[PDB]
Amino acid sequence: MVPPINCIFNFLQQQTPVTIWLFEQIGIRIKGKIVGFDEFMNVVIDEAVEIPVNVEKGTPLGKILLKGDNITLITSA
Amino acid sequence: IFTQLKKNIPKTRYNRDYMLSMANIPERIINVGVIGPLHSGKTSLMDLLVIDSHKRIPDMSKNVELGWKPLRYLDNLKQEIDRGLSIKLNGSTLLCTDLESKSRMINFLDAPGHVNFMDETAVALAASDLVLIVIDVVEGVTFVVEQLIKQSIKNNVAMCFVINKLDRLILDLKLPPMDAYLKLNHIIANINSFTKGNVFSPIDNNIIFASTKLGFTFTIKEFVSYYYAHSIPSSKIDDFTTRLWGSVYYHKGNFRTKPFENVEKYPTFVEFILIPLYKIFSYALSMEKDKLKNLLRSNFRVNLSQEALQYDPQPFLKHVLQLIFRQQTGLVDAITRCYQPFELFDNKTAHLSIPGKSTPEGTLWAHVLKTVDYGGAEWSLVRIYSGLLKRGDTVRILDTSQSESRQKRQLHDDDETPSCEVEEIGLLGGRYVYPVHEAHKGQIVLIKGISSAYIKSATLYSVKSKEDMKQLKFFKPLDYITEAVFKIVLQPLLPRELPKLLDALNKISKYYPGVIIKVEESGEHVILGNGELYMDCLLYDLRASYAKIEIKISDPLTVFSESCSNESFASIPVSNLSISVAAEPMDSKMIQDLSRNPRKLSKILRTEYGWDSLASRNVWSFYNLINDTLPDEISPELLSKYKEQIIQGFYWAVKEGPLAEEPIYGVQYKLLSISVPSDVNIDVMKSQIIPLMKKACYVGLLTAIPILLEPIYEVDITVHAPLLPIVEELMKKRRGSRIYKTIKVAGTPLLEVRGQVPVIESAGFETDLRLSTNGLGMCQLYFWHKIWRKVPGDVLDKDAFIPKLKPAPINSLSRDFVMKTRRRKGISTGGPTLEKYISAELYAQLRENG
Amino acid sequence: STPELKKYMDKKILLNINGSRKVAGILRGYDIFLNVVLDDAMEINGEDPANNHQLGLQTVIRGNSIISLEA
Amino acid sequence: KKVNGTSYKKWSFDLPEMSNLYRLSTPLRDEVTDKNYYYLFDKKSFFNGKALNNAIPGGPKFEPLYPREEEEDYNEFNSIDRVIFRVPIRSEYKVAFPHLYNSRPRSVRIPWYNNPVSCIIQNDTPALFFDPSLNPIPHFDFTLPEDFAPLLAEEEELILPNTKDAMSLYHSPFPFNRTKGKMVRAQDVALAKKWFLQHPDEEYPVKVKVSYQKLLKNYVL
Amino acid sequence: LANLIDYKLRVLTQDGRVYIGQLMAFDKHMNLVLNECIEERVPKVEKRVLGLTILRGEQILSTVVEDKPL
Amino acid sequence: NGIPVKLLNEAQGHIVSLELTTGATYRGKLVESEDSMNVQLRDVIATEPQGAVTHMDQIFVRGSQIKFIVVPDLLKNAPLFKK
RNA sequence: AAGCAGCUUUACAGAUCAAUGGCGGAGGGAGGUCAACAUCAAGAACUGUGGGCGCCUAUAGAACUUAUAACGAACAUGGUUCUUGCCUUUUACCAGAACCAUCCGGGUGUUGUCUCCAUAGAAACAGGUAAAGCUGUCCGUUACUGUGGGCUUGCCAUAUUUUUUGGAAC
Ligand SMILES: Nc1nc2c(ncn2[C@@H]2O[C@H](COP(=O)(O)OP(=O)(O)OP(=O)(O)O)[C@@H](O)[C@H]2O)c(=O)[nH]1
Repeated sequence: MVPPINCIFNFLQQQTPVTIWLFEQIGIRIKGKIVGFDEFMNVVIDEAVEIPVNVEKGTPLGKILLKGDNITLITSA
Repeated sequence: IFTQLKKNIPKTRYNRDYMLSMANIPERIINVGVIGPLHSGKTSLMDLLVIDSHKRIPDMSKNVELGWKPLRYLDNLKQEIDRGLSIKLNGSTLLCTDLESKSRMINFLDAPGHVNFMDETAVALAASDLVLIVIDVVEGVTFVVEQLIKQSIKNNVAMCFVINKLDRLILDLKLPPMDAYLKLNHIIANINSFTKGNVFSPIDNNIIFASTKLGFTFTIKEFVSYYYAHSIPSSKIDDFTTRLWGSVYYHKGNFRTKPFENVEKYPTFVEFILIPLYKIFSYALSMEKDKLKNLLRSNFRVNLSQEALQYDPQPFLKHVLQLIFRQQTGLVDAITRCYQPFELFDNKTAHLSIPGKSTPEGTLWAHVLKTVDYGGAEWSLVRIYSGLLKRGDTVRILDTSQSESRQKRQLHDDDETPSCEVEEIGLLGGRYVYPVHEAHKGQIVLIKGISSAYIKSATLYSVKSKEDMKQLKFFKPLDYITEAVFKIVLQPLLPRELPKLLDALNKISKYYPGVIIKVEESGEHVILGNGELYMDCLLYDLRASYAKIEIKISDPLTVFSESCSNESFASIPVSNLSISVAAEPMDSKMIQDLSRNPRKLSKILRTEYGWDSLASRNVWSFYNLINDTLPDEISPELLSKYKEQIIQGFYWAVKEGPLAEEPIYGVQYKLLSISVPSDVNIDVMKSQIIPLMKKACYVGLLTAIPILLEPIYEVDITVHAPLLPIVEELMKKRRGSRIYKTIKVAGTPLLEVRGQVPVIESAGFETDLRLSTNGLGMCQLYFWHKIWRKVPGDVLDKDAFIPKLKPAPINSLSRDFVMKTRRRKGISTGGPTLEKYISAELYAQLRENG
Repeated sequence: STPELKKYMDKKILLNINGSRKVAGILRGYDIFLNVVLDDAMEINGEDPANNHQLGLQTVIRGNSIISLEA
Repeated sequence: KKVNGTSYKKWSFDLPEMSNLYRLSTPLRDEVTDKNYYYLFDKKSFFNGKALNNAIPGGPKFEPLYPREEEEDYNEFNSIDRVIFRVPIRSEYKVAFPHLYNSRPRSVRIPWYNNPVSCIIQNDTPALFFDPSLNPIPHFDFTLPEDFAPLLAEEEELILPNTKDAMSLYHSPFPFNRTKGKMVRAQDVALAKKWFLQHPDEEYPVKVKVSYQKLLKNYVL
Repeated sequence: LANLIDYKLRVLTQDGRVYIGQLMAFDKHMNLVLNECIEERVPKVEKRVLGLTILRGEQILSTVVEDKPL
Repeated sequence: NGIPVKLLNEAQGHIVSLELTTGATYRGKLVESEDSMNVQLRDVIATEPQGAVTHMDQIFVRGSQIKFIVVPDLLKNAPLFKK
C-alpha cells in the first residue's frame, strides 16, 4: 500500500546505511547513507563505498549523485 | 450439417463465426439482462444495439427506417407487438466494442417494464451478472426502479444505470438548460440515495445518457473521447472527464466551484455537453440546413447526404443524432467498467444456490432458467456456470422444485435424476436463433431437449466422477421479485376438450414461470398471475397459440391468507396422543423480516426484537409461520425423535388454513402440551402425529379469534396537478385505496401518488383510473411487498347480511370471503369453528358455556 | 496508466531481474513507474543457498529492471 | 421548388411557413395530439367493442357479431355462491382487457394498452422556458489551454427565432408533422374526422353527443 | 507506411532473427502486427511458424517488402 | 495507434506465446493486458533458450522486456481491422 | 482549426507526345392534373423452370411473418349466402357476418410524345438479352513534374524506467 516514492522517503528519514545494486552490472554493489533523492529517483548517497562481488573490499566514494536509471535494487544494511 | 438450415439469419457487421470463438472464453462474456420500469425504452435500446450490430434487418420497413414508428426488434410475439409491451425474455448475442476497440461479446436480455411481468425481471437478474436499469427522466426514479436497485443489491448483481428519454425533457418539457441539469442532479441524487454501497454518476462510467426513440446512447467519457479528444491532450483528458459532472465552472482554462463573477453559471455539464446537445436539437428542428450542414462539417466532422437533407424534421433529427453520436461503443464501455468478474460472480453463484467451494472443473453445471417457446417449439434458456455442453450429449436435469431435499440428502451423505439429450444449441439473436455446436462457460444459450424434464427452473449437470456428485451444489428455486396472488378459475366451455387444456396449462407453467397453477379436485382449474395484464397475456397465449378452446373465465379473485388476531384463550387436547398448540400473531417487524445456527438464530431474534431466552432458545422452525415449543416436559429426547415429524405435520398444517384451507400467515405456534401413550409403534406413532399436528394448528388459530388477510397491491400512479383530486375521489370509491405520500416529481407536472389498494377492490383499476383521468394519468399495481391486511369484519359471524348479487357491507365482508372460498374449494358441501376439529362434545359444551 | 497488481498484494512474488537476478518477497507498494516495494527481500544466489537480505527493513526495486514476476 | 411541379403531385416546405399554416389551423385542429388521450377510442378498441357487444359510453353501439344464446345453465363454475361480487366489472373493463374479463371472445384484436404518459407542455414566453405548471426542482485537468471552448461556441443564442415554432410543430399531428408529403384530393381530406374522434366535452346538447356516436359508428364500420 | 499495408514483409529484429508475414497494421511506435508470420534465423534452415503475431517497434531494426499483396 | 495495443487487449483469454528479450518463452492463457504492454498470464509454460522447460501458474511480465507476443489466428478477422 | 510535406484533384506549362494505367463517356437532365403499356407489401428458405457461374439474377409453388396503420393517415356502391325487424310482394330496404365484384383515386417501371436548361463528342465501330458502355475496340483528362484547391494523413509538444534519443563495447 505504501507508494515506493514515500517508501524511499522513509529510508531517507531512517538514514540507515543503504545497499544499492546497479543495472545490468553484477560486479559492484554500492553502500552508503541516502542524503536525498529526486522525482526521477536519482539518489545522492552519503559515505559511498564500493562492494565488488568479484571477501568484500571497497574504495570509499564519498558523496555521489547516482542516476536512477542505473539504480536497480535499494535495500538497507 | 446445419448450413442449409439457417439462410434466414441476417448478415452481421462482425462475422458470426468469430463470436463463438469469443464465446469459448468465460472472461469475454458479459450478460446484461437490461431492466427498467414500464415504457422506459428497454426494447428500443436493445433495438439500437441490434440494428447497430446487424447489417440490414429484413423485417424493418421504410417507415421504421425513417424512425417514425419505433422498431421493436426483440419482441417477435404477436401479442407483444399488438399490445405494445414486452412479455417474454428475448435478448441478443452481440459482439460489441468499448472506447478501446477491444470487442467483448454480450448476451442481452430485455425484461418487460410493466410490473405484472416482474417474474421475467427476476429471471433476468438471476441470468445476468450485470444490470442496465433504464430510467426515464420525466418519470424520475419511480418506486419500481427503487425496487430494482434494492432487488439487484439483494442478490449481489452489478448495476449500470441508463438515464433514458432525454429528448422528452428537452422537447415535451422544454426545460431551460440549467434547470434540466438540476433535474439530472435530482435523478442521480435519488439513485445514489437508494444505492447503499455505491456511488453512481456519469464519471466512473455508470450513468448512461440516452434517448432511444431518436436512437442515441452516450456517456461523458465516450462523448469526450469523441469530440474533445481532438483539442484536449491525452494527458489531461482523463481527469477532465472525471471533473466534468458537477459543482465546477469554466471560463478560459479556469475551474472554480463558484461562478467567479462570470455572467453565466454553467456547471460544466451544461456548458460542455448539455448545451451542445440542446443546440443540436434546436438547430436541427429550427436552423436552416445549409449553415447547420456547415456546422456538422465543421464541429462534429459530420457530412449529410442530400437524401438526409431532405428528411422530415423528426427523421432528420434522428439521422443527425446517429451521425453526431456514432455507432454505440460507449454504452458497452460503461458495461465493461461497471462489471468486475471477481468479487461478484462467485458471490452471485453462492447467493443463487449455496455457499461452497468453487466448482469441479470437469463436470458441467448450468442453471436452467426459463422455458421459452420461440419458433413455436419448446426451448430452454440455460446459463452455463461451468463445463462445456456439447450437442448430442446426455445430461442430468432436476427441477428446482426439488433442490433442498437433495441438498439435505447430501448433508446426510443409480440416480433418480432424469437424464435428457441436448438436441440443438442456439444463441438467441432476437427474431432468429443462431445454432452453435457447443456451449461454454458463463453464457446464455437455448436447448431443445431439456424442456421435458423440469417444470420451470432446473439444474443441469453432467459429472465425470462420483466425488463430483458428492461435491455438487444445486440451485435454489428462482425467487420471483413479486408473488402472484391474482387468482382466476378456468374451465373449458366444452369439457371434452379438458385433457388438451391440461397439456396447455403444463406448457403455460413452463412458458410463464411466475404463474402458479393449482388443480382443484372439483375440476375447476386455478391460475395465479402477478396481476391483471399478466393473467390476460396468459389467457390470450393459452387459447390462441397453444390449445384453442372456448374457455369460461370467472371474475378475478384473490388468494386469502388466514391468520390470528389475539392469543388463543384455551389449550385444547387433540386426539383421534393429545396435543394442545397455542397461537399468537407475529410481531410487526418480525413479519417484514421473515418474508425477506440455533445460537445465532436466538441472538438475532431476541437481540433484534423482544424475546425470552427460553422461547427464543426453543424455536423449532420457520416456514413461509414459526413453530415453537414451551412445555416444562421438554426434558425427554422424545420430542427430538419426533421433532422432524412435528415439523412435517406442521408443514401440512400451515399450507392449508382451518378456514379456507389457505396458507397461514404471520402466526407463531408454541407447543404447550404433547401427550404420548404407553405403547409406541413408530409407524402408527408418526402417522397419528401428522393429523394431530394439522388439527392441532387449526385449533390453534380458531381459538385465537382468526382473521382473514387480503393481499394489498402497492399502487404507483402518475397524474398531473389539476387531475389529482379526481384520483382521490376514486380512492374513496373503494373499501381500500389508502393514499400515503404524494410525491412531486421535479420539473414535471406529474405527481406520482403512492397508495395501497386491496386486490379484491382492484379490478381494471388501472383502466378506470385512466378513463377518469382522460389518458393524462397512469396507474400501476405492484405487489412484491407480501403485505397482507385484515379484511374488516369478523369471521365466525353467524348473522351477517350478504347480498347475493350485490357487494356486501364492510363489517360482513370476511364472512362472505370465508364462505365463498370454502364453497369454491367444495369445503362447505352444504363457520367451521371447533366442531369438525374435535372440541368433542362435553368439552364443546364447556366452551359454549364460555 | 496505473498497472494493476492488486491480485498480487501482500502475496509472495518471485521477481526475475536483469543480470540473471532472482528476488523473492511479499509485495507492498507499486506505482505507474511500476517500481516495487517488497517485504522479506530474498536474494537467490548463484547456486545452492537463498540469501535473505531484508527481513523487516523491506526494499524497493526500480521498475524497468524487472524481467517479470511470478505468484 | 416547394412543389413537384405543374403536375403538382408532391410538396415540400420549410419550417416557418409550415408553422404559419399551423398557427392558422389551430381553430380547425383541436390539438388532440396526445395519443394516450385516445384510450379506448383506438380503432382496435371499437372493433373489440363490436366483437364483444360492449358499447363504450362515448363509443358507438353495434349489432353483435354472434347472436347471444346462453349455454352456461349455471354449472359449478361462476355460480352465485362461488364467485365474490365486489367490483362492478362494467363494460369499459371488458373492452379494456378483452380476454381476461370476458369469456369466449372471438375475432378480438389485441388493443395497444398504452404509450408512456404524455408530459407535453404547450406554450401560450421564450422557447425552452420553465413552465410554472412544473414542480420546482430541489437541489443539494485544472489547466487547459486558452482555446477549447465547448462545442458549438460562436453559435450565439441557443434558441433561434423559429425554434419555439420548431418545437411546437415537432409534436404536431400527421398533417403538420412533416415538411414534405404527397398531395391529397380535397375529396380525400377529412377535416371533421378529428372532431368526433375526441372525447365529447361535457355539457353538450344530448343530440350533439348522439351525432358524435353516429359519426363514430360509420367511421368504425 | 499506410501505403505499405497488407504487403508481405521481411523484417529483421535486433536479435538478428527474420520474421516474414503480411503487415496487418502499425502505430506511431512502429508496433507491427503480422499475419501467418514465420520465424527464421541462420539463412532455408531453422525456420518456425509463429502465425498471427505482433512485434514491438522498439526491438525492430528494419523491414523490407517481400511479396505481392492479396 | 489503436490496432497494435487494442489487439493485445482483445487477446485476453486466448492462448498466446510470449518470447522475451532473454529468449525465455511463456505460453498460456492471457489473463490481462495493460495498455503499456505489461501482460499477465495464467497456466504458463516456460521454455528457456537453452531448452529448459518448466510449468508455472501466475506470471506477470513487463512490456519493455517483451520481444513479441503471438496470438491465435482467430483474430485474423476481427472488428478491430475494419476501418 | 493555420502553415509545411504527402495524397486526391485541378486551370493548367509541362515528360511521353509511343505501349500504357486510372477515372468518365460509346445516346442528356428537368419538367407535363401528356399519353400508352405492364404490374403493384416487402419475404423466402426449399424446389422447379433459365441465365450468370454449391452461390447470385429472373419466374411460380407450397411452408413458415405481420398486410395493418396508412397501394389511399380517405372511404363509397352493388352481387351471392346466413341472420335479425319491414314482411306481406317487386322495388328501396335498417344492421351485421362471410366471399366476390364495381367505382373514386395513387405509386411505380417501360416506352412514346410535348415545353425549358445545357456544350463536348470518341455521342465511332461490332457483337444480344426481357434490359443497358452488358461486352470487345474506342476516345476525353491523364499514367512522372511546379504554381492553385480539399483531406484521408504526420510535425508544429514530448532525451528521465513500458517503445524513437540505446546498457553498450569487447
Ligand atoms: N418522447 C420519447 N419517447 C420515447 C423515447 N424513447 C422511447 N420512447 C417511447 O417509449 C416506448 C417504450 O419503449 P420500448 O423499448 O418500445 O418498450 P419498453 O421501454 O421496453 O417497455 P416494455 O416493452 O413494456 O418493457 C417506445 O415505444 C417509445 O415510443 C424518447 O427518447 N422520447
